[PDB]
Amino acid sequence: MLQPKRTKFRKMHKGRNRGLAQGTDVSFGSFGLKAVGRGRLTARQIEAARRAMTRAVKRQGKIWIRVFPDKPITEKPLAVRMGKGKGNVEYWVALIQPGKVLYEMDGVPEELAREAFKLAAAKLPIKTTFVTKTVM
Amino acid sequence: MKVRASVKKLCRNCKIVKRDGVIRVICSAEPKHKQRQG
Amino acid sequence: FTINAEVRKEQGKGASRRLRAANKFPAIIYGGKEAPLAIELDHDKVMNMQAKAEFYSEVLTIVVDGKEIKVKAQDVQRHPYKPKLQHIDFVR
Amino acid sequence: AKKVQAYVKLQVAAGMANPSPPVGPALGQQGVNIMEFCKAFNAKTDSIEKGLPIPVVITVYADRSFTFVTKTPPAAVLLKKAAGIKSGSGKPNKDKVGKISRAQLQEIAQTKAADMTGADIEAMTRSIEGTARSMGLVVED
Amino acid sequence: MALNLQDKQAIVAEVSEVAKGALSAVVADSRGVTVDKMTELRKAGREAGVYMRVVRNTLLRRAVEGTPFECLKDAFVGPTLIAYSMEHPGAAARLFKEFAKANAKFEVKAAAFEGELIPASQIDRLATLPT
RNA sequence: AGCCAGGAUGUUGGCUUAGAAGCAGCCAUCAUUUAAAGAAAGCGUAAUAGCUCACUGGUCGAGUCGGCCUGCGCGGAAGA
Ligand SMILES: [Mg+2]
Ligand SMILES: [Mg+2]
Ligand SMILES: [Mg+2]
Ligand SMILES: [Mg+2]
Ligand SMILES: [Mg+2]
Ligand SMILES: [Mg+2]
Ligand SMILES: [Mg+2]
Ligand SMILES: [Mg+2]
Ligand SMILES: [Mg+2]
Ligand SMILES: [Mg+2]
Ligand SMILES: [Mg+2]
Ligand SMILES: [Mg+2]
Ligand SMILES: [Mg+2]
Ligand SMILES: [Mg+2]
Ligand SMILES: [Mg+2]
Repeated sequence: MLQPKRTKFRKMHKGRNRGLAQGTDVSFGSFGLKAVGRGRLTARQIEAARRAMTRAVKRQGKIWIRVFPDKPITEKPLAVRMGKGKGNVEYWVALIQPGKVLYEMDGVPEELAREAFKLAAAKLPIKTTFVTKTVM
Repeated sequence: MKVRASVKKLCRNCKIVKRDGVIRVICSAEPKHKQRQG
Repeated sequence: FTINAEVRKEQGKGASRRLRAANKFPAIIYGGKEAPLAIELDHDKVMNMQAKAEFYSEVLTIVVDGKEIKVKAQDVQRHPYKPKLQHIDFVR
Repeated sequence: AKKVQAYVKLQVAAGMANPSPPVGPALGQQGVNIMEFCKAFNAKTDSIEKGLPIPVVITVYADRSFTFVTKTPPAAVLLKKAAGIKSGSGKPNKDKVGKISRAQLQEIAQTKAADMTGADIEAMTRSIEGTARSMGLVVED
Repeated sequence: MALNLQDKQAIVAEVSEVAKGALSAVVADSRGVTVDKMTELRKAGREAGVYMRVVRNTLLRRAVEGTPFECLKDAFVGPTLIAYSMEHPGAAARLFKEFAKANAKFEVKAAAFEGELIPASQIDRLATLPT
């Protein structure tokens, strides 16, 4: 389960996931799973979607994970009143704008790629699409 | 039959039909693949 | 590898979006001692053109006001998620 | 010549007379007896060689016994003593298992011409060579 | 199927064989076997080699497009399946009879062995050839 | 698109000798005869056999399988 190995601050503000993404072009691999929708991916979802890819394509191929959490989400326990401090950090999330490449893949066929990204895309909350690395 | 919300073409002989508004997936080989809705 | 393209008159955020929402998109031609030239052109052609690998290497001759200008596609702006072009920088 | 009545190509090493674990029920599936593939089976086998698998036609009739004409042993079983390595295949493209040249396989090709079907010798040569291609033996042409 | 060029190559290849040919013979396996394949075509190897293109494509306008240019009588042969077995070495070779002889030797049927064109004749079993 | 057709002899191929036999897994993924045939996409076998499809033939003979970009719809859709 992905998480930052040590941070400056334990608890972070909620903020606002706005604007377009920056990691838009397919840089490393040949193919990629681009996020069409807006949202936020947990540390579990990324692992679950990675496991669904890696197991589909077998030992062969190479996979990247362009997104990383580095945003702690707090949650207040059950049967607890409001106030009396900021809640405890439960899970870690990566904020995903539209256009953001999530996963990238290399060393596999185009036919067998799309099927591997469907299995991952099923695990994720955000609506996704397939993108190929175009030369410039 | 099944009444799942995401019916799909399982085998080769499976065939999609829209009867009375509802989408159904009728099959010749296996009656297991018979499924309604969605 | 030949495309007809109109000269731009309105240019900014209001014009560009109005243009983009009309089956076209803005581009620009520049290079050498001459001044740059802002160039409106059709989307559906240039979308089908970029599929070929020669597009981002070979010389294109863009037709403007009768005159055919020789250029190479230097830089390009993809639309974030939808498969469509926003803008092209044509170096001379 | 009659069509498909009950003929099947099936038996292990022709030296193994009366096979019960290897074949057994298959050759005694029809009205033909188990004893038939033992006395009559080794009549033609002892001429050529033992410890060698070889096929034969099993056109069964309503009389008792069956008419038959033997053919020829298959490609890779011949490519053991001929090839060298007892093991054939495993990981050819990932790891070349062995190798054979044209001169041997071309010479071995024409000896089966009674059974083999083609035009020229050079025609079936690249076939019966080819049978090596597919054992992790990239043909040394 | 591939483009008009690839289809034209196949017919224009067949037309050139009629220019350097003579006798031909029909064959229709309406219940063939591939054990038969290697008798009538095995024969062609026993003649010499690969060149003997049987080209079974007598479709009303496919091999009958090449007809107008070479031997117009073969247009009427079009109906029912036929193979234009074009020969090369030896004028009026023994390849004509072998289709009729193989028909008896386990081939079910053989187009009612109607024949093609040397004296512009019809269905005739002819042993009278140069040998 | 339909429609009587074809769609191989060795391949029981070596393999861990209990079998993998076009099709559990290995990889190779032959080349001939040639209109064509992958040493095979599926079904069926202890494994074979066998039946289909790839392809190729001949008949009727004209427009047709598929993917994005989207305009509106359809199901998903149960409470007192
Ligand atoms: Mg770390
Ligand atoms: Mg702010
Ligand atoms: Mg930023
Ligand atoms: Mg940057
Ligand atoms: Mg329901
Ligand atoms: Mg239910
Ligand atoms: Mg009803
Ligand atoms: Mg300004
Ligand atoms: Mg504005
Ligand atoms: Mg300059
Ligand atoms: Mg709508
Ligand atoms: Mg309702
Ligand atoms: Mg409800
Ligand atoms: Mg409900
Ligand atoms: Mg109800």
